[PDB]
Amino acid sequence: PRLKVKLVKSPIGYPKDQKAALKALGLRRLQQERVLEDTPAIRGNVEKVAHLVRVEVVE
Amino acid sequence: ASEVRIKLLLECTECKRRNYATEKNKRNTPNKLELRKYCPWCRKHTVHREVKI
Amino acid sequence: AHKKGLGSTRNGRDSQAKRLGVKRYEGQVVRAGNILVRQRGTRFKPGKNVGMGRDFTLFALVDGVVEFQDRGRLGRYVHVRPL
Amino acid sequence: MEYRLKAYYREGEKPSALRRAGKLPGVMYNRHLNRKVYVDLVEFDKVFRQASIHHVIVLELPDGQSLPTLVRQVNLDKRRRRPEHVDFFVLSDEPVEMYVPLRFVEIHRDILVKVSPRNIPEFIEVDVIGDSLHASDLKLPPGVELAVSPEETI
Amino acid sequence: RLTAYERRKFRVRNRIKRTGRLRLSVFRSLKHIYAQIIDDEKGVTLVSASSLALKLKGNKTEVARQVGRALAEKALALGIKQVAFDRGPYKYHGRVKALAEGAREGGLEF
Amino acid sequence: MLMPRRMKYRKQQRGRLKGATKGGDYVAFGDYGLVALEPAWITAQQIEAARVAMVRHFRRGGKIFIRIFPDKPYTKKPLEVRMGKGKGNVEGYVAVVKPGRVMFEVAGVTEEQAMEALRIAGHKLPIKTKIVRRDAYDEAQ
RNA sequence: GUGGAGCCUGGGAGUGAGGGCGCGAGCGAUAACGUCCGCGUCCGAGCGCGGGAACAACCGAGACCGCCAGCUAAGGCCCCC
RNA sequence: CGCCUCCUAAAAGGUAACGGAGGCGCCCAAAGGUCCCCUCAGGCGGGACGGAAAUCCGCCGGAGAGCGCAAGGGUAGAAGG
RNA sequence: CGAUCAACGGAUAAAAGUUACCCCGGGGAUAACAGGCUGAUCUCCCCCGAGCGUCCACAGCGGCGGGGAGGUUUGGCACCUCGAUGUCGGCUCGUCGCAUCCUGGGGCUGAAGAAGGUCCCAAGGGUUGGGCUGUUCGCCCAUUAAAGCGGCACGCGAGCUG
RNA sequence: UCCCCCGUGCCCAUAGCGGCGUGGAACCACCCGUUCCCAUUCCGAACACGGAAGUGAAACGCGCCAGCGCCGAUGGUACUGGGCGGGCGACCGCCUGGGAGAGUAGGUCGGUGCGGGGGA
Ligand SMILES: [Mg+2]
Ligand SMILES: [Mg+2]
Ligand SMILES: [Mg+2]
Ligand SMILES: [Mg+2]
Ligand SMILES: [Mg+2]
Ligand SMILES: [Mg+2]
Ligand SMILES: [Mg+2]
Ligand SMILES: [Mg+2]
Ligand SMILES: [Mg+2]
Ligand SMILES: [Mg+2]
Ligand SMILES: [Mg+2]
Ligand SMILES: [Mg+2]
Ligand SMILES: [Mg+2]
Ligand SMILES: [Mg+2]
Ligand SMILES: [Mg+2]
Ligand SMILES: [Mg+2]
Ligand SMILES: [Mg+2]
Ligand SMILES: [Mg+2]
Ligand SMILES: [Mg+2]
Ligand SMILES: [Mg+2]
Ligand SMILES: [Mg+2]
Ligand SMILES: [Mg+2]
Ligand SMILES: [Mg+2]
Ligand SMILES: [Mg+2]
Ligand SMILES: [Mg+2]
Ligand SMILES: [Mg+2]
Ligand SMILES: [Mg+2]
Ligand SMILES: [Mg+2]
Ligand SMILES: [Mg+2]
Ligand SMILES: [Mg+2]
Ligand SMILES: [Mg+2]
Ligand SMILES: [Mg+2]
Ligand SMILES: [Mg+2]
Ligand SMILES: [Mg+2]
Ligand SMILES: [Mg+2]
Ligand SMILES: [Mg+2]
Ligand SMILES: [Mg+2]
Ligand SMILES: [Mg+2]
Ligand SMILES: [Mg+2]
Ligand SMILES: [Mg+2]
Ligand SMILES: [Mg+2]
Ligand SMILES: [Mg+2]
Ligand SMILES: [Mg+2]
Ligand SMILES: [Mg+2]
Ligand SMILES: [Mg+2]
Ligand SMILES: [Mg+2]
Ligand SMILES: [Mg+2]
Ligand SMILES: [Mg+2]
Ligand SMILES: [Mg+2]
Ligand SMILES: [Mg+2]
Ligand SMILES: [Mg+2]
Ligand SMILES: [Mg+2]
Ligand SMILES: [Mg+2]
Ligand SMILES: [Mg+2]
Ligand SMILES: [Mg+2]
Ligand SMILES: [Mg+2]
Ligand SMILES: [Mg+2]
Ligand SMILES: [Mg+2]
Ligand SMILES: [Mg+2]
Ligand SMILES: [Mg+2]
Ligand SMILES: [Mg+2]
Ligand SMILES: [Mg+2]
Ligand SMILES: [Mg+2]
Ligand SMILES: [Mg+2]
Ligand SMILES: [Mg+2]
Ligand SMILES: [Mg+2]
Ligand SMILES: [Mg+2]
Ligand SMILES: [Mg+2]
Ligand SMILES: [Mg+2]
Ligand SMILES: [Mg+2]
Ligand SMILES: [Mg+2]
Ligand SMILES: [Mg+2]
Ligand SMILES: [Mg+2]
Ligand SMILES: [Mg+2]
Ligand SMILES: [Mg+2]
Ligand SMILES: [Mg+2]
Ligand SMILES: [Mg+2]
Ligand SMILES: [Mg+2]
Ligand SMILES: [Mg+2]
Ligand SMILES: [Mg+2]
Ligand SMILES: [Mg+2]
Ligand SMILES: [Mg+2]
Ligand SMILES: [Mg+2]
Ligand SMILES: [Mg+2]
Ligand SMILES: [Mg+2]
Ligand SMILES: [Mg+2]
Ligand SMILES: [Mg+2]
Ligand SMILES: [Mg+2]
Ligand SMILES: [Mg+2]
Ligand SMILES: [Mg+2]
Ligand SMILES: [Mg+2]
Ligand SMILES: [Mg+2]
Ligand SMILES: [Mg+2]
Ligand SMILES: [Mg+2]
Ligand SMILES: [Mg+2]
Ligand SMILES: [Mg+2]
Ligand SMILES: [Mg+2]
Ligand SMILES: [Mg+2]
Ligand SMILES: [Mg+2]
Ligand SMILES: [Mg+2]
Ligand SMILES: [Mg+2]
Ligand SMILES: [Mg+2]
Ligand SMILES: [Mg+2]
Ligand SMILES: [Mg+2]
Ligand SMILES: [Mg+2]
Ligand SMILES: [Mg+2]
Ligand SMILES: [Mg+2]
Ligand SMILES: [Mg+2]
Ligand SMILES: [Mg+2]
Ligand SMILES: [Mg+2]
Ligand SMILES: [Mg+2]
Ligand SMILES: [Mg+2]
Ligand SMILES: [Mg+2]
Ligand SMILES: [Mg+2]
Ligand SMILES: [Mg+2]
Ligand SMILES: [Mg+2]
Ligand SMILES: [Mg+2]
Ligand SMILES: [Mg+2]
Ligand SMILES: [Mg+2]
Ligand SMILES: [Mg+2]
Ligand SMILES: [Mg+2]
Ligand SMILES: [Mg+2]
Ligand SMILES: [Mg+2]
Ligand SMILES: [Mg+2]
Ligand SMILES: [Mg+2]
Ligand SMILES: [Mg+2]
Ligand SMILES: [Mg+2]
Ligand SMILES: [Mg+2]
Ligand SMILES: [Mg+2]
Ligand SMILES: [Mg+2]
Ligand SMILES: [Mg+2]
Ligand SMILES: [Mg+2]
Ligand SMILES: [Mg+2]
Ligand SMILES: [Mg+2]
Ligand SMILES: [Mg+2]
Ligand SMILES: [Mg+2]
Ligand SMILES: [Mg+2]
Ligand SMILES: [Mg+2]
Ligand SMILES: [Mg+2]
Ligand SMILES: [Mg+2]
Ligand SMILES: [Mg+2]
Ligand SMILES: [Mg+2]
Ligand SMILES: [Mg+2]
Ligand SMILES: [Mg+2]
Ligand SMILES: [Mg+2]
Ligand SMILES: [Mg+2]
Ligand SMILES: [Mg+2]
Ligand SMILES: [Mg+2]
Ligand SMILES: [Mg+2]
Ligand SMILES: [Mg+2]
Ligand SMILES: [Mg+2]
Ligand SMILES: [Mg+2]
Ligand SMILES: [Mg+2]
Ligand SMILES: [Mg+2]
Ligand SMILES: [Mg+2]
Ligand SMILES: [Mg+2]
Ligand SMILES: [Mg+2]
Ligand SMILES: [Mg+2]
Ligand SMILES: [Mg+2]
Ligand SMILES: [Mg+2]
Ligand SMILES: [Mg+2]
Ligand SMILES: [Mg+2]
Ligand SMILES: [Mg+2]
Ligand SMILES: [Mg+2]
Ligand SMILES: [Mg+2]
Ligand SMILES: [Mg+2]
Ligand SMILES: [Mg+2]
Ligand SMILES: [Mg+2]
Ligand SMILES: [Mg+2]
Ligand SMILES: [Mg+2]
Ligand SMILES: [Mg+2]
Ligand SMILES: [Mg+2]
Ligand SMILES: [Mg+2]
Ligand SMILES: [Mg+2]
Ligand SMILES: [Mg+2]
Ligand SMILES: [Mg+2]
Ligand SMILES: [Mg+2]
Ligand SMILES: [Mg+2]
Ligand SMILES: [Mg+2]
Ligand SMILES: [Mg+2]
Ligand SMILES: [Mg+2]
Ligand SMILES: [Mg+2]
Ligand SMILES: [Mg+2]
Ligand SMILES: [Mg+2]
Ligand SMILES: [Zn+2]
Repeated sequence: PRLKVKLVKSPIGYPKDQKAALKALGLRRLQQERVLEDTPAIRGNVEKVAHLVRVEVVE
Repeated sequence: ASEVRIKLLLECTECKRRNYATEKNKRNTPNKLELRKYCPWCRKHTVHREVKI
Repeated sequence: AHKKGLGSTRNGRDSQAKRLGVKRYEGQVVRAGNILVRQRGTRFKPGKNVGMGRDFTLFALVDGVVEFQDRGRLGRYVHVRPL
Repeated sequence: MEYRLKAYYREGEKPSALRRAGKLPGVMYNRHLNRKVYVDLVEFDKVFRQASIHHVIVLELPDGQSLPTLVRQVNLDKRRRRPEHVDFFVLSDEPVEMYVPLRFVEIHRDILVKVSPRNIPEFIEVDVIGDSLHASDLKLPPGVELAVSPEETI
Repeated sequence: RLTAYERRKFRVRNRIKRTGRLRLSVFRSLKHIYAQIIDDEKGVTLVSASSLALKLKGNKTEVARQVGRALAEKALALGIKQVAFDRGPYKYHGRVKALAEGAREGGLEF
Repeated sequence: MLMPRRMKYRKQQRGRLKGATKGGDYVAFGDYGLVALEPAWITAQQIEAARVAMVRHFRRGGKIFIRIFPDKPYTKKPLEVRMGKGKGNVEGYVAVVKPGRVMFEVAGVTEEQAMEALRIAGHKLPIKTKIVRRDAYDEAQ
């Protein structure tokens, strides 16, 4: 499957490692949506910013 | 070092070059030091005597 | 405006930090001469292909891979495994 | 003795959830078994306040078993002064170490004793600045072992 | 609580093991003497020799020298050449010393 | 009043007051006890005030147990000085007391007498307190 | 993991008075818009924008330009509004 | 006011204040190299002078002794004698 | 090999003071006034009831301890002001707070009356003239219903004094 | 292969301390001696050599016993990375992931590698 990830809450005011996680996922703007592979590596970064993000399992 | 604990040179008894610096306590060991030591000039071990530094 | 007299401290001193500790961890590739451990006393003991300097410093004798080993009352050992 | 108390089984139900709904989380165990249980707090409180760790409590399990237990451990919540957890020790034929109350005919309310479960007493009589006795000299009603050191001061 | 006997045995052996050579260990009883060459890395014995196995009797020292020769004979045959002599709790003297002499005589290197 | 007979170190850093008491949370000796509801540094003079209150209520009767000891040095700079120039002088001793701690216990006195005594004692303390009675819960610990 | 990532060589700098807040300690008085460090953050340089009556650093959010279009965030929905 | 040790220091390293505590500015010709051998303090019991404590004997005693000097680390399977 | 170059990365081989006779360049990066933050100390109010009060804890008192309020004291801190915020007291001129000195209204009293003590309500008005000291304050004299205590940049020097 | 003994390792007290019991053909120890090698700050105690009458008393090996020591869950709790709230504060609470220490049940009077000697 794949993880569809949506930035819904600004990284401003949050630790830099959390900002870097967004960048690893390729999330640059609010409300932006990205579909990534459900690998353990990608999953770790999604879960790091779980408080900033909305995730839906797709296909 | 101190007044009692002095610095000193070791002179090769054969060719007379000083080859080593070291120290001793001249109250504990008032005799001039004599030690076998490799002498770089003579290229062999030689008795070395204490000499004033 | 009254400025009442103050005393002082006899304590201000402390010494430079010595950066002690393990410098190479298990599974790390090291070259002969590499320092593995900086320590005070034999907190860690030398094992296979590991030497100890005058100040208890552990280092590698051969090119190899570092391995640690806990041996209870015998103590803790750092080895180097040839590659 | 003796007292009876309803008990139930649990698995993955959260301890905080159980306690919030008036239930006391617990475990019952011995050499042969170990089970995650819970009892009703207000009911347990009624029994334990008389049973304590001195007298037998029979757990009527939902599966019909009526198991003989001693309370071995009660973890309190230091802040609120309320029990958080109970340890029910399942009795069987083998001898058990336990505390048995003392009646003076006092540094020790009770005494530690290795007694067979069949033979569990409910009393031990002690005949009565700063004179005192040392457990060694005690009554000892048959099937009972001093589980301390006779040096111990009562 | 350790005995001076054990401490001595631990002390000379520990020093020996560090060199990493095969360990020619020697046991000396009131009647007999035993020798086994040991790989401490594998914890395995490669070759052995003893007065008891060779059924020798006589002067204990002369017997020691012989079991030494015996050990070396089997030793070189297996390709073994170098070794570290482990006197353990024993002084380097007499029976133990004679055995070492026999092993050297036989062609062992140490 | 109470203080350490001798010490390894004269001054201690202030530190923290997080959490419930480590222990001392159950009745150990007497029949009735006073338990703390809030964290504080309880002073030696506070402890002695509470004790002597209890002592007077009993007309020297009964037994009083004090289950906290002031071993923490309390330091204060002299009046009207400036910051710096080293740590202030030790001026007293306190006992760190966290919620749930049994500070005092009494025994050998009537329930009415213990309750009132422990109430008067509570009034000498800079924290909210509770009066408790020995329980099976206590004796089980 | 392709990012105004990273590494190497060299040209140009500026900076070397910080500050508020959260958490962890020391000093202080379990004082200070107090002081000294640590991890983080924001203001600094975002005194641009919404909310908080007003208000650098609290909450929301990173302003390329235009629109008399739409959805939301904190916060709000009795009138001022 | 330089240097050493411990803590502060937030379980890698590093980390401040006129924060909490100490020490160094020497020493050793054996207190250095190597080989061989040896094992402590303390406790009870026993023993002329002889004591709390001199030296002698026995039992127990894994390290609480010792390692020139502060502190820490290390250490009798010795670095101690 | 000669450094307490110990201010220990060590300005010269070689060095102490005073300035109210002072000067310039700077700083509110840093003190003194005032404000601010804080409230240790200060002023005031409470909680507890050991004791006092011949008897009687609470008329009047309140051991040891506990909790607060205020921001008039001394301070802590160094945040606007050092291209200037004139710094004590007095005089004049007010104005406000109330934790009330007097006058008005009360409860309790260990209130017979009269006169007092204590607490509650009350800020409308009032709250003297002198001797000493720069003094604020204080003590004193003679009175008085009383001779209140604090804020206003320790109110007020583009209003005076000095 | 299985049992015993002798060496020698490994795990590092579940192996230890104590209380019992057991073993001498073999092996090992003590033992018999101190001429010889070697040895004692004195001592053949130790180290060492030459032995083989005796005993398993000591030591060692092997069994038993849970008094001590040592090990030690499950359950629950403390604390906490990350995400959120509350309190004037001292401090408190919720979510998700991690999760002790103490104590309770209980367990242990060792396990195993290589070589040698003996026995079935
Ligand atoms: Mg945000
Ligand atoms: Mg934000
Ligand atoms: Mg946020
Ligand atoms: Mg966050
Ligand atoms: Mg990170
Ligand atoms: Mg955006
Ligand atoms: Mg978008
Ligand atoms: Mg992470
Ligand atoms: Mg030299
Ligand atoms: Mg010398
Ligand atoms: Mg030489
Ligand atoms: Mg030359
Ligand atoms: Mg000389
Ligand atoms: Mg001032
Ligand atoms: Mg002033
Ligand atoms: Mg000083
Ligand atoms: Mg340093
Ligand atoms: Mg340090
Ligand atoms: Mg390390
Ligand atoms: Mg070396
Ligand atoms: Mg491994
Ligand atoms: Mg362990
Ligand atoms: Mg290895
Ligand atoms: Mg029923
Ligand atoms: Mg209770
Ligand atoms: Mg209850
Ligand atoms: Mg028990
Ligand atoms: Mg022969
Ligand atoms: Mg022989
Ligand atoms: Mg050997
Ligand atoms: Mg502090
Ligand atoms: Mg205090
Ligand atoms: Mg303090
Ligand atoms: Mg200070
Ligand atoms: Mg202080
Ligand atoms: Mg406490
Ligand atoms: Mg109170
Ligand atoms: Mg009650
Ligand atoms: Mg690129
Ligand atoms: Mg960039
Ligand atoms: Mg860049
Ligand atoms: Mg340029
Ligand atoms: Mg600059
Ligand atoms: Mg600078
Ligand atoms: Mg700076
Ligand atoms: Mg910064
Ligand atoms: Mg800073
Ligand atoms: Mg700074
Ligand atoms: Mg802050
Ligand atoms: Mg917070
Ligand atoms: Mg600190
Ligand atoms: Mg600041
Ligand atoms: Mg602050
Ligand atoms: Mg602070
Ligand atoms: Mg910051
Ligand atoms: Mg700037
Ligand atoms: Mg911003
Ligand atoms: Mg920014
Ligand atoms: Mg702004
Ligand atoms: Mg503005
Ligand atoms: Mg700005
Ligand atoms: Mg705004
Ligand atoms: Mg606004
Ligand atoms: Mg604002
Ligand atoms: Mg802004
Ligand atoms: Mg601000
Ligand atoms: Mg928020
Ligand atoms: Mg952004
Ligand atoms: Mg932009
Ligand atoms: Mg944009
Ligand atoms: Mg809409
Ligand atoms: Mg909304
Ligand atoms: Mg309006
Ligand atoms: Mg409006
Ligand atoms: Mg409207
Ligand atoms: Mg660290
Ligand atoms: Mg480093
Ligand atoms: Mg000094
Ligand atoms: Mg030395
Ligand atoms: Mg020597
Ligand atoms: Mg004696
Ligand atoms: Mg004599
Ligand atoms: Mg020691
Ligand atoms: Mg000293
Ligand atoms: Mg000097
Ligand atoms: Mg300098
Ligand atoms: Mg100079
Ligand atoms: Mg310097
Ligand atoms: Mg330096
Ligand atoms: Mg010069
Ligand atoms: Mg000169
Ligand atoms: Mg000069
Ligand atoms: Mg001059
Ligand atoms: Mg002048
Ligand atoms: Mg003049
Ligand atoms: Mg002039
Ligand atoms: Mg003049
Ligand atoms: Mg001039
Ligand atoms: Mg001039
Ligand atoms: Mg001038
Ligand atoms: Mg000027
Ligand atoms: Mg100027
Ligand atoms: Mg300033
Ligand atoms: Mg400056
Ligand atoms: Mg100033
Ligand atoms: Mg002035
Ligand atoms: Mg000022
Ligand atoms: Mg100023
Ligand atoms: Mg002013
Ligand atoms: Mg000021
Ligand atoms: Mg101003
Ligand atoms: Mg205040
Ligand atoms: Mg206040
Ligand atoms: Mg105050
Ligand atoms: Mg009040
Ligand atoms: Mg009365
Ligand atoms: Mg009376
Ligand atoms: Mg008073
Ligand atoms: Mg107070
Ligand atoms: Mg207050
Ligand atoms: Mg107060
Ligand atoms: Mg003010
Ligand atoms: Mg002030
Ligand atoms: Mg500052
Ligand atoms: Mg100015
Ligand atoms: Mg101007
Ligand atoms: Mg101007
Ligand atoms: Mg001007
Ligand atoms: Mg002007
Ligand atoms: Mg001025
Ligand atoms: Mg006025
Ligand atoms: Mg009023
Ligand atoms: Mg009136
Ligand atoms: Mg009136
Ligand atoms: Mg009258
Ligand atoms: Mg009247
Ligand atoms: Mg009245
Ligand atoms: Mg009025
Ligand atoms: Mg007025
Ligand atoms: Mg006149
Ligand atoms: Mg006048
Ligand atoms: Mg006057
Ligand atoms: Mg004034
Ligand atoms: Mg005056
Ligand atoms: Mg009147
Ligand atoms: Mg007047
Ligand atoms: Mg003022
Ligand atoms: Mg004025
Ligand atoms: Mg004025
Ligand atoms: Mg003027
Ligand atoms: Mg004026
Ligand atoms: Mg003017
Ligand atoms: Mg003006
Ligand atoms: Mg004048
Ligand atoms: Mg004039
Ligand atoms: Mg064996
Ligand atoms: Mg092995
Ligand atoms: Mg036996
Ligand atoms: Mg037997
Ligand atoms: Mg035996
Ligand atoms: Mg035999
Ligand atoms: Mg026989
Ligand atoms: Mg002879
Ligand atoms: Mg035996
Ligand atoms: Mg056991
Ligand atoms: Mg026993
Ligand atoms: Mg445990
Ligand atoms: Mg658990
Ligand atoms: Mg958590
Ligand atoms: Mg958190
Ligand atoms: Mg959690
Ligand atoms: Mg969890
Ligand atoms: Mg878990
Ligand atoms: Mg555990
Ligand atoms: Mg406990
Ligand atoms: Mg349990
Ligand atoms: Mg068993
Ligand atoms: Mg065992
Ligand atoms: Mg074994
Ligand atoms: Mg067995
Ligand atoms: Mg074995
Ligand atoms: Mg075998
Ligand atoms: Mg066989
Ligand atoms: Mg066979
Ligand atoms: Zn020469």
